[PDB]
Amino acid sequence: DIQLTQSPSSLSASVGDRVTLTCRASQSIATFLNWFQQRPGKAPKLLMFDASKLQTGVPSRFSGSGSGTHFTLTISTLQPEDFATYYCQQSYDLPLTFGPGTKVEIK
Amino acid sequence: QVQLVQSGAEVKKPGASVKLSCQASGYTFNNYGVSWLRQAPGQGLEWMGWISAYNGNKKYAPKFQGRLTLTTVTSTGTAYMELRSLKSDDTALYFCARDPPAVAAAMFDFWGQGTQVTVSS
Amino acid sequence: DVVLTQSPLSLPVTLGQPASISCRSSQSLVLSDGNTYLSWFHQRPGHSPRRLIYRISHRDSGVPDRFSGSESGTDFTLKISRVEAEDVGIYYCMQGTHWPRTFGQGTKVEIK
Amino acid sequence: DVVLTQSPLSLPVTLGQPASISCRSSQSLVLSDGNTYLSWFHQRPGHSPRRLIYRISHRDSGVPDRFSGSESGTDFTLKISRVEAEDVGIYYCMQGTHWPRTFGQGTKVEIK
Amino acid sequence: DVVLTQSPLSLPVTLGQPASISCRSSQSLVLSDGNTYLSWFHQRPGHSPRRLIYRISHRDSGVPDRFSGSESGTDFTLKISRVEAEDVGIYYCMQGTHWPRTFGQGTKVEIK
Amino acid sequence: QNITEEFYQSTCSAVSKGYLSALRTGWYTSVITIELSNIKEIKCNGTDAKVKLIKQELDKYKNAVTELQLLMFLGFLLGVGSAIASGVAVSKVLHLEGEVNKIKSALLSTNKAVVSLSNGVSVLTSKVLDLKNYIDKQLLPIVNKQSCSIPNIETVIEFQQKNNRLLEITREFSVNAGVTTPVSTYMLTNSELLSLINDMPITNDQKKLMSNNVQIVRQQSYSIMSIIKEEVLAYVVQLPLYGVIDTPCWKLHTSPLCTTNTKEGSNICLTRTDRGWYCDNAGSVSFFPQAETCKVQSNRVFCDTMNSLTLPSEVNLCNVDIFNPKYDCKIMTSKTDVSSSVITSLGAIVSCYGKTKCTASNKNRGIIKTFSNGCDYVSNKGVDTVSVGNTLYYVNKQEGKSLYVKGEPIINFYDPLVFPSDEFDASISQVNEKIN
Amino acid sequence: IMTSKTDVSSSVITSLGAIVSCYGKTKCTASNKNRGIIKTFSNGCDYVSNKGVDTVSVGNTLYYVNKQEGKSLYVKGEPIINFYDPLVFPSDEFDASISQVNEKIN
Amino acid sequence: QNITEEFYQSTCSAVSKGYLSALRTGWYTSVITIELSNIKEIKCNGTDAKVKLIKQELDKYKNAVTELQLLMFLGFLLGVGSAIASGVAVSKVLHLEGEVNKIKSALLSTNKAVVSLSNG
Amino acid sequence: DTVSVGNTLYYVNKQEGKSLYVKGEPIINFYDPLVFPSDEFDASISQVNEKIN
Amino acid sequence: FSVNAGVTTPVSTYMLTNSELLSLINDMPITNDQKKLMSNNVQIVRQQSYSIM
Amino acid sequence: EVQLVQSGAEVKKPGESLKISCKGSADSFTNHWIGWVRQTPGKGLEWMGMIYPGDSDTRYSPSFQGQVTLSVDKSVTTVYLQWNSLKASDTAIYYCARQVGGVVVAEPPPYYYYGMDAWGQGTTVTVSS
Repeated sequence: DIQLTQSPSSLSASVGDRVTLTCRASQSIATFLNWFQQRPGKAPKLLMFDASKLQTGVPSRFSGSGSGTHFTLTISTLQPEDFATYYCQQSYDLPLTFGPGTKVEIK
Repeated sequence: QVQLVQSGAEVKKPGASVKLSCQASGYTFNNYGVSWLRQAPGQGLEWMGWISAYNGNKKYAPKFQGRLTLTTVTSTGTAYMELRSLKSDDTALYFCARDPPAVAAAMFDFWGQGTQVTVSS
Repeated sequence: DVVLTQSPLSLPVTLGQPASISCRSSQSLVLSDGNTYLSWFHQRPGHSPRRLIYRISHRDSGVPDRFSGSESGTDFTLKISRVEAEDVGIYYCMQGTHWPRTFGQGTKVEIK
Repeated sequence: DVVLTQSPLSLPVTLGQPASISCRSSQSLVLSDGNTYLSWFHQRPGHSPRRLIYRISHRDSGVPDRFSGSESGTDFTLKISRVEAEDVGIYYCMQGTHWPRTFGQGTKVEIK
Repeated sequence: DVVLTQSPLSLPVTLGQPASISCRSSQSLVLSDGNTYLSWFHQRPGHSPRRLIYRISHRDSGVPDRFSGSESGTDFTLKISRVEAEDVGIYYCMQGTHWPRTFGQGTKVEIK
Repeated sequence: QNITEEFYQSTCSAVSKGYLSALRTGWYTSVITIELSNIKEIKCNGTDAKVKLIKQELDKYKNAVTELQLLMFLGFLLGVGSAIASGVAVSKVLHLEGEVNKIKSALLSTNKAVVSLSNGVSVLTSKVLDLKNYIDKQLLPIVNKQSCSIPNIETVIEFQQKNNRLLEITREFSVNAGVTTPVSTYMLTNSELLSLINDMPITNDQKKLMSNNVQIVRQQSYSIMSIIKEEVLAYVVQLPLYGVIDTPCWKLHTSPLCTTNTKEGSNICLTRTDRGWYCDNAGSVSFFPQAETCKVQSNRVFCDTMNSLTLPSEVNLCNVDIFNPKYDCKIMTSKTDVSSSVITSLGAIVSCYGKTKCTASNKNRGIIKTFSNGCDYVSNKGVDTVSVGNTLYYVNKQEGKSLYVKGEPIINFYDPLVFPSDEFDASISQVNEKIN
Repeated sequence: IMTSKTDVSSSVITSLGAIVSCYGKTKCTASNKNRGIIKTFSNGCDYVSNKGVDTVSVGNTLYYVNKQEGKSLYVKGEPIINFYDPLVFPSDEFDASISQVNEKIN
Repeated sequence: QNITEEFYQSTCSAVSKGYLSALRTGWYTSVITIELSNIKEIKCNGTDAKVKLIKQELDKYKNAVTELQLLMFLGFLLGVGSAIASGVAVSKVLHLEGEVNKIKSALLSTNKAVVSLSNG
Repeated sequence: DTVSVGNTLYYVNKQEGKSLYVKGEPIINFYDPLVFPSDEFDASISQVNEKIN
Repeated sequence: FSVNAGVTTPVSTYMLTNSELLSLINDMPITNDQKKLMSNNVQIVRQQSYSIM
Repeated sequence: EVQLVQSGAEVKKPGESLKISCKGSADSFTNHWIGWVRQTPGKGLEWMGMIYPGDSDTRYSPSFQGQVTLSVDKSVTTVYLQWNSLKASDTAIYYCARQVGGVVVAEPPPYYYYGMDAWGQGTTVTVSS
């Protein structure tokens, strides 16, 4: 139903860099957006809910901001284990849909 | 579709009076009131006063007490504002806007294009 | 009177990117019922200002998708999804609960 | 409907020792007042079953000292003080608050 | 009956210095409203005793500045700012909430 | 306050003058709004204490929503009107399609807005409690984020405080058939009543009178239940509009004037029936015979013209000329000689007949006066208590001046052989025609 | 019935209208808020509907007409008061009856 | 309790006898006192939950104080008396100057005291 | 336990005590229906008798 | 006091609890028989009493 | 902390039916919904459906409505996914995930789902000849 597009479609960064990753929803979802992380062969792990608030156990280096139809996730100190695929997830209406995915690669 | 039209510009010497008009159209004016605002070149907006066309209740800002008096005309849906003690701080653009009929939060939904009044010697 | 502080006062922005304008109150704007009243107004040069947001996270009639703003406690925000060439002007924040109804200073927004 | 699970389903017991039969509900059996309703029924072969416990830790009329059972929250118990040769049969637990009034599967009890 | 214990029972004091007399109850003296009632009485030899403090930290009429006492919970105090040569006698503490109205044992106060 | 009283012996009556009037001539209907949120399911299953409490509060809220959904002497001349006619009219108009949408859209940006309904009525609507606000963005996020396990009890306590008003309102609506009077503090607090009085499009004198006696104004007002649908509970408060302020008003008290003939069965007794309040409005003064309809509060008489009668100004002369040809005073007559007293504002009228013992006494000297036979009057300054037979009354100690205007009681002007003692509402001329 | 001679003008608000008895010099009107006074009640007992009018005013006392949805029939008739002679009318009854009042007249 | 009833057919009436009477012949006026404290300002500004609650309770107390400050067949033969005549008389006497001082000074050391007012 | 007149239902008070059915002739038979005044709210035996007279 | 114009009757439990009503009845300078009657029917006594602000 | 175990690898021929299971724990599993999602190689994750273990209520995606059914058993804390007719394009990795929130909603949208924090280890399902 709702189309969520993540930008950029692919990303390159160095270790320890501050990276900002945005995604835009085709309709206002009112800060009800989640951020999941997934590695090859591994189940997704919820990092952030409410698009800014940290889940217990997720490192405090992750931050989030945004509202309406624009959201962003900010990482301060990148780690090689941080480099994975990130999905933002709408929770405003059915069916819950994911974005195209972003592959963070060390270059 | 709400419309607020203001009168033409005017030039005055210090010590005179200013009477500005704001004609409304496109809605039932009697269910709302008007607040009058000022915009002088180089500064922001200042709430001068609010007067409701429903009950006649009015409230003026403390800085403007002793000079302001607002008068609603419901026969034609127009606001009028009189200010006295003109000084160099009167060269400004004056703005009309709608507001609730009672003491509550301000809506300020639609604004008129303003009437410019300039003072000099 | 409750004085509202805006941040920043000059907003140079590049086309297509988001923009942020914050408004910060001196005392609580919570009325008797519980509604917190901060409104946002957009004024283009040569014309009258137009209301943009009437209550927190409440878009106004005809206001396009690009505009939204929501914050609680003490701060309030104005978030532009994508700034266009039509968004030049000045933006003001406003409280309606306390007399006198104080405006902000106003931030100017032009395209870089 | 709330389904009640009994444990175990086969009860081989030695004469004179205690016995335990547990009943586990799928949803809360607490009525409006606060009473939690689980009853226990003993059926001897060839005859009709007879009520044994009507409310938790409430022994019934004529039920001897050997029988008792009390538990709160989610589980309920049936404790036989000393099993005798007359205690052969099958035992069922029952809830009375939710419609339909669901029984358990029933555990058989014989002497070893 | 609530028994009140005084401390100490003998009070030798030097002229000009402060003095302390404590009264300790066996049960709570809090009435229905909330007022805790302990009074202090000064008796000079050969004459009748005179009330000194009627409620906790409440000085009585004509009682000079030298007298005061305030404490909460379970203990109550009598503090003499400066003992003079006129303060010889015996002091008693009293509760008024419980029947019978029990007095203390009384502490004697002389100048050294 | 220079309050005054006059006692006339001619009718053994007493008029108290010097009051300030407040005459309810109109009704002001305001649409009070409580924005709710219809929770569809409370699917929590935890048996924790805090979970138990929060599910209890959510269950009371849901039951409150379900309950509010389920809800959807001269007195015989008073016309039976509908005190809740205006409120029920506005409620029926709100029951049309598209009215709730207008009420909601008008109050999206403000707290008070005048809405033009399909009937043609422009009503002031004001949101006094946004339960929808606290529930959607302040309560449900926490309860749902923590999966029904509240972390701190303060939120449950503040939920109690916020939902207490809705629960109390549901309670009165359930035990009162959707119509409650006077308006409780839960429906309209005193600050809100003052604010609503100030925002009425009326003169300033009515504003100040109602602002000084908000309590009597609340006692004289009604509350009518209206629609609850689409996350909004609107109810209409019907407030009194005293279109006339600061008029002269006087109260008339009457006592049984009976003769003291020696024979038991041969006496006659008379009593003016028009007791009560008279408040001056325009051409003819308002009359209230039912004292329950008038409220005296610090010399201010607040009364309701719907339970009143409209009469010419000459009713005031009913106190001055009893045989006047321009007004016919109303009385009742009987022959049962029971001694009794009426406690006026500045004294007490005592009608002592037969062998009943009557005395006036103050506590610091005992009996100071012994009432002889007849209708007499005792002041309020020197005496604290009065006693007739073995029944005890106390004299009102109001500060003011009382004038003992002497006169011959009129009972001696009738012949006991001709007195008709079967009248409940009579008149001087028709009684005279009966005598004739 | 009951009978009396005290002429006080008053109204009763029915379910689908309002009956207004206007006598003497008391001013009686029926008005809706969006047109002012629409009808002036003359002398006698009259009836006003509930659809077209919102408020009624007799003398200086104000009543509001019930706005219940439904149909009202103004079944015409001659008021029966003209069938009694005022010289013979007994005005001292609280609970009377037609035949016994007729026997009183007789 | 040996309660008795008699039915008479002559008037189709019934008398029930055998009761114990309690006939209100007097009024006893007692001055009940609630000692308050007029808080002049609640200047708390914290938005914490407990601060929110305590400011709410202090605000209700202050509004309560402000509200209490704002407040300042044979039946036709019964004489209309003032059931609150004694209470309103004592209240008017208390409204004089110096009466509140006596009420306060008499109850400084005890819970119950007889105060002699200016009325006597 | 219960009494029923027409189609309206009353319940008898179940108070414990003794009741005496003191017999008598109802007094209504002592008045002539041609002379009975039926317009009284508070009357008296002697004045009703004087009305009859 | 707000919804009742400063005069409430009967006296609610908030103005005078039952223990306080019993205590006030006992401390009246009257005979003992009146004390026992009112102490047995404190509830009816409260129903028959007034409270003035 | 809380863990969820799933069924093993599954291989089948087009046309037949197949059932997979996902088992969790006792304490928290009662108050969290259980949703199912599908992920195909080279594409994004596609949400299949959701069920509550307490009431066995069902909510399906538009693209998977009528194609596959869900079931639950609180007695053994099991959730099952059962196919009516397999197809070749269904070869993918399937995940069971518990989602907190959504326990109390009013006039949705919006919903109050906030997290899918614990996921099964993934079941690889292949439909091959």
